[PDB]
Amino acid sequence: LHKEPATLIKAIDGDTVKLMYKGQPMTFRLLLVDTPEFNEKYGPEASAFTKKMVENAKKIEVEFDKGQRTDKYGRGLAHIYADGKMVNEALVRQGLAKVAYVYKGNNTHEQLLRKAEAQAKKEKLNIWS
Ligand SMILES: Cc1cn([C@H]2C[C@H](OP(=O)(O)O)[C@@H](COP(=O)(O)O)O2)c(=O)[nH]c1=O
Ligand SMILES: [Ca+2]
Repeated sequence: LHKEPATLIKAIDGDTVKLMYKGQPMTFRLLLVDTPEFNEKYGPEASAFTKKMVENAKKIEVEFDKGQRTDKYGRGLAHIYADGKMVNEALVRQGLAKVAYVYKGNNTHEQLLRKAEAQAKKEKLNIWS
């Protein structure tokens, strides 16, 4: 896999963000995770967490996996990095997302994220509390 540039347009929620990619506005849905909706328990904390991570970043990068790059809603499917740190993994590590939506072919970082989830669960963080 490889990282490509993007710039923030707007934070949306825990697991979606609007980025300019190849000079076009796109909504990205983070691979391999599920954050609670804003109206759900931990939804606001997830949203805030992703917001801070992407807004404070000097450098946003997107990393597509080997499979489909857009979902059925037209959302980009990617790993998103903020100054080198993967948002997807950071959410899981903090107990603010569950590993989820692991589809064959877009699962390169699955075991990395599962490892993070195990550690969040051990620590009884957030969702796992
Ligand atoms: C993360 C992800 C979601 N989706 C689709 C599956 C779900 O369809 P349904 O809308 O039919 O439930 C939806 C979940 O996204 P949200 O968690 O953002 O709602 O997004 C994919 O198709 N591929 C993916 O990799
Ligand atoms: Ca969600």
